[PDB]
This record gives sequence, structure tokens and C-alpha cells, in this order.
Amino acid sequence: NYMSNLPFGLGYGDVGKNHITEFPSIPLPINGPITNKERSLAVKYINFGKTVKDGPFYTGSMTNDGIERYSDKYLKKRKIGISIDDHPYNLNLFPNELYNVMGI
Amino acid sequence: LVTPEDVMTISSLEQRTLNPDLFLYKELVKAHLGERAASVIGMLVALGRLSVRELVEKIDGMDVDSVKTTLVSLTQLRCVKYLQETAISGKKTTYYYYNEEGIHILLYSGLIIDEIITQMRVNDEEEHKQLVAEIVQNVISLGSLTVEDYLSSVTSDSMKYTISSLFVQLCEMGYLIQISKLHYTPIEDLWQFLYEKHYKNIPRNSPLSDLKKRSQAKMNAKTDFAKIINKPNELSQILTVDPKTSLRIVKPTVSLTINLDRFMKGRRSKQLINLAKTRVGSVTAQVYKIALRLTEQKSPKIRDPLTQTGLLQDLEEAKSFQDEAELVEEKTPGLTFNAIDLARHLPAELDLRGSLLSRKPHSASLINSHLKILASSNFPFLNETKPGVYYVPYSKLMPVLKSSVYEYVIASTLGPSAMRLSRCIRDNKLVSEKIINSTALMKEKDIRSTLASLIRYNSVEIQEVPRTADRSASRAVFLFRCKETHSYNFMRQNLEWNMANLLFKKEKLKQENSTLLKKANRDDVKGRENELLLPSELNQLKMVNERELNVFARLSRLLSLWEVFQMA
Amino acid sequence: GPWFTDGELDIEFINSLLTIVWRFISENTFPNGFKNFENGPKKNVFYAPNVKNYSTTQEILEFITAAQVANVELTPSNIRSLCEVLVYDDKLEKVTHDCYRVTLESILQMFSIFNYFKMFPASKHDKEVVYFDEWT
Repeated sequence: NYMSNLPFGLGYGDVGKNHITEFPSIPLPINGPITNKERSLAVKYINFGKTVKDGPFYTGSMTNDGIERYSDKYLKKRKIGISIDDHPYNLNLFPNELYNVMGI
Repeated sequence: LVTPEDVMTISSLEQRTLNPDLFLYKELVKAHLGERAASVIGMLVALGRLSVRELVEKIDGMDVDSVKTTLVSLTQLRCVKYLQETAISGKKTTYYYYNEEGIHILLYSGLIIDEIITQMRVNDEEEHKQLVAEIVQNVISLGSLTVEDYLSSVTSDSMKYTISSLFVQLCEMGYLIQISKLHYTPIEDLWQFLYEKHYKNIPRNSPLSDLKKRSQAKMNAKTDFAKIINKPNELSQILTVDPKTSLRIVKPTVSLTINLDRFMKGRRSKQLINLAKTRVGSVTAQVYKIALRLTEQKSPKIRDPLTQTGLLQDLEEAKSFQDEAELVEEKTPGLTFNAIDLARHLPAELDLRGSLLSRKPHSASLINSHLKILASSNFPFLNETKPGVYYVPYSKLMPVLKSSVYEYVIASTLGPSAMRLSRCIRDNKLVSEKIINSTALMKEKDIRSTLASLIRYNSVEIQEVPRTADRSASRAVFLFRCKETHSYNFMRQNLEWNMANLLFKKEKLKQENSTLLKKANRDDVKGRENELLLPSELNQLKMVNERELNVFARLSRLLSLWEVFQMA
Repeated sequence: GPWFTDGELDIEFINSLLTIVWRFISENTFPNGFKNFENGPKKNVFYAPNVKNYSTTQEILEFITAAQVANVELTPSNIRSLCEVLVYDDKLEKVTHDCYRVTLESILQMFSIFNYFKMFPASKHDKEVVYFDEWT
């Protein structure tokens, strides 16, 4: 009745429990320490990508009151960001379906 | 018991069901560019070819302008390949791909600037290091960089006189190739536009037949495709001009884009040098760093000369492609070098005197000794064509090198007995349940534990032995097989998935501490963090920052094992 | 051969056979054995290309016979079988004429994916730890 098909080298107490561990864990050697070079590599990764976030190529956007306050009147702005159309590009490097978003 | 709510919270089983290729690309584009760009790139991964209409239809963003602006941004980032398929009976439209190598810049960025900094001849002075670092960051970030803008932005005449001098060096080396249709068009579409025109201009009643006209059409296509791919892969036509009463300069109106194949060759040679550093002592290993440094600049292809991606290789006489590849490697003398030529680049700090023992000073008879010993070494690093001058082969070096890497990765993940068993299956084709004991002589329980552990992957393929008209593996024995190609498939996807997970976790950490990271990346906060930040929040920020430093180190360390598997 | 005994494969005994075969390999093919690597990487030496630096089947047969460490003889087929069993685990490199050499034995005994005893895993309650079986 499917409970006598037990091979000889298999103990009888270690069956039935099942319940494989939550995540199989084997410590890889790719979790080593840090050096001057590794610290500098992390710092240069920090500068990069952050640079493009602070640049125009974001395309990820989806206190909003009805009146501009007197405090908002004659006030410093957030930032005059350089827009997607602002920076000059190469026209002959895009399909003709995208040129219209340029301020040619 | 771990709760199903406790699971899926720290276990991360929802991501385990993603295809690893999509996961990594999506996470890179998300953490670097943004969210809408991530959605677009993921949809591109799902559907290889589509139009802007189909993106509008398939993503929540229907705003035709919004998808367009994200697409021009992604195209700049070299993440998109496009084309125009000509509808004849109405309006002809376009289709956009996803360019895999356009995101490897976003993946290799740290290694990219590391190669750009380190590989140069002059690095003692500090200012040049910072200058080239900022220029390479600006180029890899913005994309197609224009000297017309760059010189205009530069403010000092004495400083404009050297940035123009660095562009020629990168163009000639191979880190700056003129950008054109070849980086923004798919290989199969190139070949299918170069493969039917030859079938349109042929006359009729030609005394040949379908097989003959097809073979000559394929020959003509291969010739023109090889020519037009050679033309922009490396040339002087960007800087071949020379202005009057001035210096040699690249053209001021054109754009410059930084390549990645040259950096991939640099990384591969770095892996070879590290292999030598583990295996061969540094006395004669310091030569190999420069021995490959001076040949990589004109080194041949690593996986595909791009004719093996847009079309089928062959069925009968299918040896032709590797035949011609090894034939070209043999014929081209640029890769062959003599003991005299190697002398003018070796630094003095390498003595080249005590690197030999003839029994139990920058001299050619000693550097040629290392040349010959590398050729005669068990791993065919170089092959001997002529007595005195040899060459490094890639016809029979990549398979054995990749198999060594695969074997040692499995051995690092598993035990020495697992390595012994995988090596038995490798060096003995068609092992069986008794040939294992014949060729191993290790205790059966341990060997079969390692066997069961290694079965789960694509390393070892197992054959069902049919004994009666019904096929059953329950009455008869069953022996083993290798089928190594699946094994190479497997190590690509697992590593790609793990890098995807790492990017996913750093994006999670950014999501969890967005306010803190935005505060950190502020002009006044930069450089002044001790007085401003109160001790508790400063401790939280420093701990999360060292965590991300460590995880970037982990990612970079994993960035030395998967690109080598990426080769064919 | 003697690998048949008491119905089992002599777990402690076989490792004694499979560790000595290469022990005189390193002290006979390297110029000065392991003391070359005992001073630093930029001080050891390699042999000339045209010298007979290698070992062979005859040498190993002689060393096994004179050793009397297992008190048993070994036919040339058996010595070939042993050297073939230990070519796995990356312990030797088989070259033409059944000649044998080691590559990194001292380093292994003492990213460079070919050696990972220098790099120790985090062993900390930290996160972002990578695993290899985790995917499956």
C-alpha cells in the first residue's frame, strides 16, 4: 500500500517529515571581504547611475495646490532641468517616427 | 514550520519563477533609468519585435508621446534596435527590438571605468586619471558624445588642447567607434536585406540550377556582409583628416560612442591572467600580463563574427565556418609576433633573468623560452606555426577553458568528491553505474550522494535503456551521458538570475530608504555628514551604505564568471 | 586488486594510496619541491622547455614498489588506474607518454575561480548573501 517500497540503505525515521528547508543555502565564495579597490568600485557605482538619474534620461515619473502663495511669489525654483528635447542629438540615429518630439 | 506568509516575505519565491534574462535587464533599467523605461524594456524582452502602436496597446501607458520620449531615451541608451519594414500596399511602418549589449554598459560600468583608467600607459600623474574617469563617465552616461559640445563646454584653451588628444587615443585603441546603423539594427534583418537583393538581380535561363544559384547567392551575401561589417568595426576614417597648421584631430561635427567588445577582450585577458596567477607562479606569470596586453588590440572575435546569428550555419559540409575561422586565425599575421618585437614594450621592473632553470636581461632567448613553454603547456594557450613565431588560437582554446571554468565552479559550489565524479563523467564519455567504480574507487554512498546532487542541474544527462517493447526504467539498468551544451545553458541562467536578485534587492533597499538616499545625494549634505547627521540616523545611514557597498562588491565579484560563460 | 577487502572499499586505506602517488611527483618534477614556494611567488622557478621535467609510469612503479607503504605490489595497469583516478580532482595533468605534473597543489593545500580558500564567506547575520542552489 505504498509504504513497503523502502530501499535497504534508507532509514525509517527520516521519511514522512518532508518539509524542505525554506531556502537551500550553500555559502558561495563570492561573498568575500572588501578592500580599497572594492570600496572605490562601490563608490564609483554610487556616482554612476545616480549621474543618469540626475540627468535627463529618467522617463519614470507618473505642494500641488490651487494657488501660488505670496511666499511662492518671487521665489527660487526647484531646478531648471535639462529636458529630453533640450540637449542636441543626432537626427540620423533615430527612426522617423520619433523626430516629432524634438524641437528642431 | 515556516509559514506561507513567512515564506514569500524573506524567501522570495515570487521572483524565482521569472525568467532570469528578463529579471536582470528589467532590474538594471529600473534602478538606473526609471519605471516607465523598465516597463518598456520588459515588454521588449517579452515580445522581441513590435511597433510604437503595440507598446501603446500593451502597456498601461497609452500616451503616444510618453512612450515615444521613453523610447528615444532608451534608444540613446543603446537599449533599443530599430528598423523600417516597407509595407507596399499602404503606410510602411517600423519595429523596435531590444539591444542586449546596450545594457551591459549599465552592468559593466565599474569594470568599464576600471579598464579605461588602468590599461593606459601613463597613470602616475593624478590629474589624467580624474580627467579620463570623468570623460568616460560622461560618454557612457550621455551616449553619443559630441566634441562640438564638449570643446564648447570646456573653458580653458590649455585644457581643450588635451581632451582632443585623448579622443584620438580611444578611437585608435577601439574604445570609440563611429556610431551608425550597425549598432541599431538586428543581425537577421541585415542579412535578410542582404540576402534577397542578390536573388533579384540574377538573370534568367542561367545554365546553373537552384542549388548553384543559392550557393553563389550565399557567397555574395557573405562577401558584402563581411566587407560592410569590417568597414566600421575599426578604422581611421574618423581621424584620417589633418588640418593645416595644426594637429591630427577627429572631425568636430561627428559623434563618438564608446564600444564594449574591446573591454570584453580586456576582461577575458584579465580572467586568463588570474587563471595564470592561481596556476603558475608569478616569476614567469608577469610576462603573460603583457604577452596578451600587446596582442588584444587586434584580437579576433570571441563568440560569433555575426554571420552565425542572423542565419543558419549548415547541415552538410557544416564544418565550413569553424574551418574558415581557424584558417583566418592562421593566415592573418597581425596576431603573430617575434622575440625581437616583444622587447620594446616590456617594462624594466620585470627582470626576465631568473625565470628559467636550464637543468635540474630583457633577453630574447629567454622571452622566447616563455613563448615556447606556453605553446608546449598542457592548455594550448598558443600554437606553433613557425619555429620562432607562434600565435594564440581561439578555435580549440575556448571550449577547454570554459569547461575548466564550469568544472571548477561546480567544484567550488560542491565537494572534492563531486569534482572527482564530474571529472570522471567528463574525461570518460558514456560512464555507467560500474564504470564509475572502475574509474573512481571511492566509497559508494558518498559518490552516489554527489551523483544525486549533480543530477539536478544540466551537467549530467541520463539515458533510459529500453529492454522490452515498452520503455521502462524500472526493470533494466541505465547508464549516463554528458551533453555538455545544456550544462553551459544552466550556468548562464543561474548566474543571470542571481545578479538579477542582487539588483532587485538593492532596488528594494532604495525603495525602503528613498528619503535617506535623496537626503544623502544633496549638494550641501555631500562632504558634511558628521555634524549635520544626528548619531542614530547617521548610524542607520552608514549601516545601509556599507551594506550597499558590500553588495556592489559582491556583484562585481560575480561579474568575473558569467561573461566568460556567455561565449560560445 | 587489493581494493577488494571485507566486502568494502577501505575508506581510510584508499586515501593513503591516492595521496602518496603525487607526493613524490611534486618533489621530482618541480626544481626543488615545495620549498620553492616557501619564499614568495616572485622567487620560485620553472624549468626549461626542452628539459625532461616530467615523471612517468616507470618512476611511479619503482617508488610504489620500494615504498612498501601498502605492503602490496601493483601491476602497471593498476598504477595507470591509480594515476587515472587521481587525474580527477585536478591533481595532475596527463600529457603525452603518460607523463604527469601538478599545477597549483601548494596553493590549494595552503576572481581566480580556481582557488577559494583565501576568500572566506561572510559568516555573518548579514543579508544579500548569494547562493547557487537557491534558484532551484
